Amino acid sequence: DPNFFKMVEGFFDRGASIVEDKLVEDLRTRESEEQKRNRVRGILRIIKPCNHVLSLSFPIRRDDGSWEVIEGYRAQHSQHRTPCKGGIRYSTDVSVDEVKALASLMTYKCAVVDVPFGGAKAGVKINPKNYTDNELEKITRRFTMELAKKGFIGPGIDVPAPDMSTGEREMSWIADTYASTIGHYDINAHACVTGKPISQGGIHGRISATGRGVFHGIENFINEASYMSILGMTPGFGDKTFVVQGFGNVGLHSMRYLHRFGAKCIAVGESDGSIWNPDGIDPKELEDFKLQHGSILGFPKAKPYEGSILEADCDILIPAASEKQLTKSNAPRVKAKIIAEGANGPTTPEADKIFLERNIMVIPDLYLNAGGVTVSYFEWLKNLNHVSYGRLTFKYERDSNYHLLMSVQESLERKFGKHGGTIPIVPTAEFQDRISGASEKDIVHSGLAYTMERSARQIMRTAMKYNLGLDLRTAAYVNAIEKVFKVYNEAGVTFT
Amino acid sequence: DPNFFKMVEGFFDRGASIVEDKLVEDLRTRESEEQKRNRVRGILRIIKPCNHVLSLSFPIRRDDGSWEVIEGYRAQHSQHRTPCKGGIRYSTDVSVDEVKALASLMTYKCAVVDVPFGGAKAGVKINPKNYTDNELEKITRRFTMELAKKGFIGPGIDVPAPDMSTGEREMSWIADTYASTIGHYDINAHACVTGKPISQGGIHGRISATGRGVFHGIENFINEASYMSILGMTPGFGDKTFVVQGFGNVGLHSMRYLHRFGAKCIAVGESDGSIWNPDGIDPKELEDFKLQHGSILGFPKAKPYEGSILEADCDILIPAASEKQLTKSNAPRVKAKIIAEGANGPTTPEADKIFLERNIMVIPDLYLNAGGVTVSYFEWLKNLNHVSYGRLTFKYERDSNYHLLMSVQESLERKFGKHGGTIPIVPTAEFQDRISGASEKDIVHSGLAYTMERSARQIMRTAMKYNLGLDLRTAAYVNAIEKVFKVYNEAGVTFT
Amino acid sequence: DPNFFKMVEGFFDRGASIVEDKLVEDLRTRESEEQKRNRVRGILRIIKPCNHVLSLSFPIRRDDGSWEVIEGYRAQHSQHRTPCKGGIRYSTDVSVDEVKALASLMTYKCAVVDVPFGGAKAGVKINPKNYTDNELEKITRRFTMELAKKGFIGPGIDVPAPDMSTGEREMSWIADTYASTIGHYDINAHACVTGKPISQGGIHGRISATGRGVFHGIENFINEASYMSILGMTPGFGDKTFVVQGFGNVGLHSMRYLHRFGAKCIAVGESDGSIWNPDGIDPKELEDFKLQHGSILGFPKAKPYEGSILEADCDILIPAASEKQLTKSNAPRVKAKIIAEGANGPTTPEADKIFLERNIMVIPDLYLNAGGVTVSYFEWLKNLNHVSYGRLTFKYERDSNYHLLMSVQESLERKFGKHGGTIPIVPTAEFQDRISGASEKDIVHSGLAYTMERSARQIMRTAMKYNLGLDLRTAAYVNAIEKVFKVYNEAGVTFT
Repeated sequence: DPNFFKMVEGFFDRGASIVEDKLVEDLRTRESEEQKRNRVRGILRIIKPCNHVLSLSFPIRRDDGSWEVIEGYRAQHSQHRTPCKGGIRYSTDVSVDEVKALASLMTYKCAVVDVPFGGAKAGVKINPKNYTDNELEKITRRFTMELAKKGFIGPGIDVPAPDMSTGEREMSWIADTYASTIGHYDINAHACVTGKPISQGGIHGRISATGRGVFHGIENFINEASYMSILGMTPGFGDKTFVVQGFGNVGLHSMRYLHRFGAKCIAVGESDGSIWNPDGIDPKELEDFKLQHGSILGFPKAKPYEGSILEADCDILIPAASEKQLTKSNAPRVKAKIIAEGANGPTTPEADKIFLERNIMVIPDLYLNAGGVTVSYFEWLKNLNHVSYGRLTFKYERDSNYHLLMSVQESLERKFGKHGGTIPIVPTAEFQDRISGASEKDIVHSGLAYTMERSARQIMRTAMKYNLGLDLRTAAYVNAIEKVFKVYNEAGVTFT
Repeated sequence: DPNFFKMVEGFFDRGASIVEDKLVEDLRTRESEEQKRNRVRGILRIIKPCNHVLSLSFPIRRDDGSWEVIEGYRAQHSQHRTPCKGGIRYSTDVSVDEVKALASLMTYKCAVVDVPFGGAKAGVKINPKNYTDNELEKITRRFTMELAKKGFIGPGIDVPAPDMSTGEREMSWIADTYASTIGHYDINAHACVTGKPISQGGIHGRISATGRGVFHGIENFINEASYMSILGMTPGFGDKTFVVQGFGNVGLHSMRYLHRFGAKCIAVGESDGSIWNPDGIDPKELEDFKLQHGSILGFPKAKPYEGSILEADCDILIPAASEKQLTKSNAPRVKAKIIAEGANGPTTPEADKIFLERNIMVIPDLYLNAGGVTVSYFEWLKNLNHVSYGRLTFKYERDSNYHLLMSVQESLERKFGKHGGTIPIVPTAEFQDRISGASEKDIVHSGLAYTMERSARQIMRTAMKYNLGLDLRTAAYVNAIEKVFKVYNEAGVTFT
Repeated sequence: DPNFFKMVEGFFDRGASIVEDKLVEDLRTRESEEQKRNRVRGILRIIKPCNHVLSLSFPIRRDDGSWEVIEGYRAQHSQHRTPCKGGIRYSTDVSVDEVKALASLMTYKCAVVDVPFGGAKAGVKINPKNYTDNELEKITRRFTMELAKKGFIGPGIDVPAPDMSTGEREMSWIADTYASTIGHYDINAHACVTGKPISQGGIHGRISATGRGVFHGIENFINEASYMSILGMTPGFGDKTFVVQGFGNVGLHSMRYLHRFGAKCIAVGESDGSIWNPDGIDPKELEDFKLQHGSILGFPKAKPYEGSILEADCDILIPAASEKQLTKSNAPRVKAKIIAEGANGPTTPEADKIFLERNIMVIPDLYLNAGGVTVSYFEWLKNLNHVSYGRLTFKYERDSNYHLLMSVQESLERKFGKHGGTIPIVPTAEFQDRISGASEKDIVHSGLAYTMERSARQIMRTAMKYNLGLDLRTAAYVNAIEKVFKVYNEAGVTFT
């Protein structure tokens, strides 16, 4: 198996090239001055390498009065779009190369869903398990101060975020330290990081963010005829059946919305055993089980399905867990026609070829799980705005809606000696709930849906542009590379 | 009678305690590590004391070439939420304790209506009457410079506002001085203060702001069954009758909207005599009278009601004037079942008990007159946005509304050989006015309504949460204390 | 006994008036336009009141996981001269009035010795004894952050310093916190406070600073004929005999230099008993004793002198301890002709009159112990310079000195068939030590001496200017008031 560094490096190169010819030709060779347009492709070579990478060593006084000196890293791949956005990982295996790689992905991931940020990513070579929360707060804050002093953390410079290793606690600590030290004068000091609790400037619609992204990503393609044709999908009996490997936030939430929209969750997966049931596993129940006690293991109404759920027969298989699960090994034995990468990097470059060869459509991690980045862009915006979405309009809207309905009523009653007989004024219960439950998550999820869709359409349009097939992944990176190149293109370097 | 310092100090303590137990238990004792959660209640002790208080002495050269050295104060209760928001009072009785007290109230008042600001408050020990406008401008600007230099006036630090003693002139002077000196480089320099004239960045819907707040506050409770049951309200004959003590902006405007919605204004009050009329005093008229000449005294269609209107028999009595009017003295002789505190602090802690005992529902100053703070939050926002609300959408909306209606028409005419026969396209006159008069105040008032309501529901939910009765006041402060504690809770102190 | 507030307030007023007439007349009434020069004395009224006073309340988490919320204050009397300079006191009795008062003194004290700073002073209502060093570091740093955020601690704004309650630890903590948070970008961040250890940017010659000040202060007057005439001093047998009440840094060091210059230390004092010996107590010994074990109590070669050393018969009595020791009570029974106030405020306003009446010359605290402020001005300077005094010149100088001597030699040998016979080249041992021990303290002490002297001469010149007698104290405050008035005078207020 390869390493993200090489995988992404490859993903990049592959598209960089595909892009090269087209990009130069019909696109800009129009005015082929000296035909040295092939030389102006120097943009791509500037684009590829993660621009700046900071490596720290800083101490914290462990609770037992002793001194430990922690080491961490933070790379900012591109500032072609201002606040570099990216997570912070606390794990003993984080490496400049890991960070260097992921930071790259992030710029491409952001471009795909049109999020105005450069990619960045951090790692503090630490094992949270080995530390008291007090020591964790100390590490995060000291880490922040350093990040802040060398230009790797401000609101308009770099805006970190959690990673499976970190969370809203760490995010709150960071925001706080920045806003009380280095960012004291900044009116948007609290925008220095996203992923914070609601009480500290967080945005509603955050947790489910990543899941809905998976949901909407799969949706946009699954309602696409052409795509579903090549797969023989949109079946009369096959219909909708999904197997979710991994039952965390994303896997959990994916199972929820996929289901809420008429999909049958036949089998769910974990780190221990698996589960099965052709009749359908209910999201809520399985959720409450996993909450009421440890794993989903022994879920009543669940036959302990044994074998890799990856092998399971279903239409859509969502690896919402562990890196590279789909490999050349099991790739040829998979039964699903759609591989929606809920997890970051669950299929190896080889497995891709196999799937490609046997027409298994794999919806790319780059696009599929970019829903979280999408909502973070919204938090940052929330932080800059200094107000929650819909705070000033919900009521205004409620009023106008009612006016529309009352106008239908009044106009219709003018076609009778009516005065209270035709009652449109009454909104559907569904609209009634919506009305009575107007809140941020609403606006947030709308934006998410709008981005996931507008982007799906873009990725599709490029597949064709670049005549790629069900090779959504390279269509994606290409879509991104084109975008990143464009910003530079309408500038340059220093003669930018 | 007590002093706000003690009153508010008390109000605070009372809730702080009620909150303590609950807050710790089911809420966070879940993970009672060392059960030293009772120690983490140190948050409350940090919360109580007004954080910083600045006291100045600065000179101005009185018009007669002489030098006077004015003294003033500004306290910032909490920065747990960034721009401390709060007024500036010019009166010879302003005191560090007064300011210290009011600044506290402000943080709680803001939390109640979910306005993201810490409480702050100022006082310049001066009597405006004794000074020429030129001297007032000099005092306000010099005051501002000082405030600015010690961190008590920036847009992202502290944003002052008027107080009965000060107004949009002073507000304009301030904004101006800050924006031309200390705030020269600030793109939001004009957000340093709210309450400014429209031509200087003010917001429309400001004046009536406080009145509508009173209106909506009373409304939310008056349409609440359960509440009105305990009072025997929502009467078949009693219905709606209010007596407004005090006829200033707030009292004026309260009388207007209460009335506009079917309430009978039986008697209005002033500093001189009073007025009466069981048949109903019209807001507009009484308004024009008070404008055309001095007091409402001798209002035609008004029998000079003599006695304290507080004693008057009506359903709702709104003290929109002088501090502590309802005391243990007259408390037991009041006839109203609802005491809507339009004024800040019109009922003493004792009178509260009496009312409580005899089921008179008193809607708290903390919540009831927070409508002004609400609109100031909107001004500040308008200032940051650099645009008036609805500037870019009114037309877009007008268009879509018309499309909705034209779609109803077209769809309905497809159920006939119709082509211009069924006319829904015609909006109700009411909707027609709304359409033709789209402007900021609209959006502003909507936001106000949305906040007053969402908060009323919150206050109600906590009353029950804490099993308080028609003790809306302590339910309020509790609601606030909970909020303020939460922000700290998801942070700390230094280990914040 | 009165309180510094009133005492200093008085000291101020007294001189303010003396100054008024003269200051206006021959000095500026030259061009008596409208003769409203008496109105331009508004300067004095602006001068008197401590300009700004900040009062905090901030928490620290006491070592036992609990939360305490500490309260402190910092007043800046005048910014007529930029960095307000002033100490920080940790004691449960610090009060806005105390701070307000002392901050005033500081501006006058600084003016006297021509130190370009406004007076400021702080107090953290805390008892160091009740806290662990870790808690003290927390309090000092948090205190600093607050001070920093409201404009009461930067290098070019306000530069705190120790007070008997605080010291170089606290000073280091402060400098450090400022330089790592709020002052991160400041190249002179470390100049935010004086009194720091040498390793953190401190200056050499600091500890003894206050003592030498006392020494030089007494000296300048004691070598003054006219003064010593009125006292019958500069005696043939009486000569030099001093009694030092209080044996701390200042009392210790005063005893040292007074002695080193031919003064007989007859009796030293403490908090317990006293000591006596007409033959002379040796500074070093008494020093080592007080170090080797507790108090000076039972000093071999010391008869436990019992009674107030204040009553002791000696020429010069230095109260280098406790506030107001010399009162109307014992004033008339004192035997010394010179009262050199090593301590801040050791004689009451009444006692002054008595001494005045009986020609006891009291050298004012304002001037006499300003030696420490003097050296702090030098630390701050050292901090701005980014180099130690004499670092670049000592060697250059050594060289030139040797050239001077070698030129004397060579020139003298040209008046003989000499070549190595006349040897001036040889510097006196004393000059040899000086040469071989060249270091900062040298330059520091020189500056101290130069200031103490140039100021003594100034104070003397004003005594006469204002025809004051051996009323050095009011001559001092007058000297200061004149200075402070001049800076404003060549500016104004806003029309400054």
